[PDB]
Amino acid sequence: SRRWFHPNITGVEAENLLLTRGVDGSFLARPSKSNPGDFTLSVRRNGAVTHIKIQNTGDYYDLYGGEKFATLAELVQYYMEHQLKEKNGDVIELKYPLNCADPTSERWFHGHLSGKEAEKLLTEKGKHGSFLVRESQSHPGDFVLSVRTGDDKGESNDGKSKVTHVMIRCQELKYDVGGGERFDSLTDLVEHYKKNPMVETLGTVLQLKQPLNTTRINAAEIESRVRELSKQGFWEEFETLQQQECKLLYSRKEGQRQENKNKNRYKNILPFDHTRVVLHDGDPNEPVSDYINANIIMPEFKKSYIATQGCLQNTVNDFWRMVFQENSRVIVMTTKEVERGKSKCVKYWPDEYALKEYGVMRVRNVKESAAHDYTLRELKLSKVGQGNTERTVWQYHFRTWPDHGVPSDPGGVLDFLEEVHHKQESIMDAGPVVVHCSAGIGRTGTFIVIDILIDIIREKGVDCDIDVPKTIQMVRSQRSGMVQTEAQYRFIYMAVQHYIETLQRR
Ligand SMILES: Cc1nc2c(-c3ccc4nn(Cc5cn[nH]c5)cc4c3Cl)c[nH]c2cc1CN1CCNCC1
Repeated sequence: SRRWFHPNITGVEAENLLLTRGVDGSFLARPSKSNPGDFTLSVRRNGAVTHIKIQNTGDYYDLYGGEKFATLAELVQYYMEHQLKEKNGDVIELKYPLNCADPTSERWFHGHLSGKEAEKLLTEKGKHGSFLVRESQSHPGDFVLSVRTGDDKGESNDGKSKVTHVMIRCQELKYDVGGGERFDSLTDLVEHYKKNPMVETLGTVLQLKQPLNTTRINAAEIESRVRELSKQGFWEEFETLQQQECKLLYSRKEGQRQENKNKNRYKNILPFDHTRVVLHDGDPNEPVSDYINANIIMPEFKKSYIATQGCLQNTVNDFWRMVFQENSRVIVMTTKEVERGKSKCVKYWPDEYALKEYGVMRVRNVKESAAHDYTLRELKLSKVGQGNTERTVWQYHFRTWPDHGVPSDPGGVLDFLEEVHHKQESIMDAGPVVVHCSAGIGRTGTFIVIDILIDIIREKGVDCDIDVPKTIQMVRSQRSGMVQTEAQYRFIYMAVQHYIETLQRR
């Protein structure tokens, strides 16, 4: 659960909540109401409230006087199970999440929505067990739970399904369905009736199986959807996606081993065990030779990806072992080697025309070709002692992404991804496309999600369903924190919009 995040609270509201409703060890996180990508962890200690800044420019959550993390849920989990210190160096304990009652970031909460608007959506878009909660209109301050129940098999409105409305009273900021338990929030109420469904007198079980899906759109409707989300609506949609990251706390035990600690660019940004790339055929003398900070990303609903960090000096040999083993023939690099004077990826390829050995692997840089937004390096990768293992690996190095934030226009990213796509498609049986930035989650996640969405539209044309948050959530189940900021989220929509618009101009 992610109840400790309060989306619509000020700093002074946060202090007053912790001092009146919390104890020492209580904590909550909140966004800056202005500067986006700024968050604050507010913590009660010795009867007073401290505020700790968390910045995200696109690559990771950077907690002041703490560490860097892939998600705020992973940050909270780390500190609640271990470390966090103030400037004078004193320990700040995160013991007791201070829960938020605001329903605005729940997928099922649709706010103003009228009752006829709600029946039409559940009828057209909904399925058995699809539900939503909306404000009443007839009884102001109260709410309505609308639920669809029925036989999904039919392709006609033949009375085999129906919508039921359940009035939710709000009496003294507790919520109830007219009887029984009174809940501190709509979330507690929905969670209760999700496990213990209401039964009608004549037997119908009002099963709350899934929130109504309103984010799946026809690709042709993209421009209208961007217009609706710009009236922001992008913020609400993104924060609803972020609220689901508590469902993605999969184990990362391999990355936590002592033997593997120094193979991580950031100690707490780690690959999930279940999708990590396992390196085989290692040196028998190296005790733990199977680890790289990289995950297979397999779109689920033909191309797959490996999402990885920028190489460290001590992982370059591992990186080439990964590329060789997986039969990857295309690398996508989305950072400069150095940004803001700090190393984001070591140079792991030879100079133009040069040959280098990286342990058992040999790489030739055959030729570099410079475009406005990117450099292409044609590399030849082989295993030392086995000349018939040579294959070309095409390295696409995107060089113009801004140091902070996202490109103001998606055209360059789209032209780059189109080229990468055609390269990959031209090579029979090519393995996954390797995509890396610095930590391998922010830019890397953005490029991979764009590529996925654009691949649907390229094969099906403008009449295909896409669902941006659903696709992100699927990718975030395979590597932590894929797509870091609201700015990248909006950029994904803008890239899909631009891609559609240029397909209609052709
Ligand atoms: C309905 C809705 N959905 C979303 C998602 C969204 C979509 C689809 C997802 N599917 N899954 C599971 C999964 C498994 N594999 N892949 C995805 C999670 C998903 C989320 Cl979080 C992100 N923002 C959203 C906003 C809304 C509507 N808002 C109205 C205003 N008040 C807040 C609600």
